[PDB]
Amino acid sequence: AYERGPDPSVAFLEAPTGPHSVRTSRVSGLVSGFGGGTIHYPTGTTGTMAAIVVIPGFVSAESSIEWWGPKLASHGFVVMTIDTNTGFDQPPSRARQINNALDYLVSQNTSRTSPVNGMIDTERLGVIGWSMGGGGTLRVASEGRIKAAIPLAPWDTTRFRGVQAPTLIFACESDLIAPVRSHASPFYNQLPDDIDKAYVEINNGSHYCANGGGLNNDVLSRFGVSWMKRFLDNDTRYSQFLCGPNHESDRNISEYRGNCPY
Repeated sequence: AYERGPDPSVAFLEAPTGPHSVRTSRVSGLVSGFGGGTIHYPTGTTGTMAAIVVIPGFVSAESSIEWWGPKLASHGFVVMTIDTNTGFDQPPSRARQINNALDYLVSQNTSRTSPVNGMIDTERLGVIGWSMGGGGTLRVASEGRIKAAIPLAPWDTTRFRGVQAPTLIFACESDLIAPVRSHASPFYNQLPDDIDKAYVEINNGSHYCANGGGLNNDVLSRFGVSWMKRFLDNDTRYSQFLCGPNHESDRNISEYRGNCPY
């Protein structure tokens, strides 16, 4: 119903972009409820598609996570990468600003002046976030609106036993800022049993290993594009990249956990 784009392959996922070229539109920093950002959207499509908000971490700008914007937009999503109100905002604040950003992006589907008018299926929303933004992602994933969540090297102080959207945590093995033993790994173990979930730990990864645009793009592409396809688009052509391969046998994946099949 919601399937878009070519039948996938590993090479297709791992290429620098998906099938579509990407246009961008600015959201002013004066927007209420968050710090502005960029809406990324594909050319050469018809009909509606899922929407995604991407949020950075402490003392970090939108550019820290921008890779995810064209990467996913080029695969048939409308993706808004954002700034927070201040660099110092903590995870509870970031969760609130994800919600405000989602509300804003949904409002664009019907705004007269918006380049993505009529292009968003507002029932189909995902969130991606790095570090504290990843804590914020896990918080919003506990609320029952969003349909997919990808925390990237998450940092938070709470626990996540109420997450209720399918959740893929990217962990960075060598992370000194949000060490996996205190953040990503506990967060995954806290996730309840009634969701589809996955833990992908990138081998020798710094805190920045899952932001995108580094040497780990093959794993981030295969897992992250497939996650949003599978869970936002209900697109089971992508199941094969998530459930089936022995993920740890990939030299760039140091640990994998999950509850396949989905």
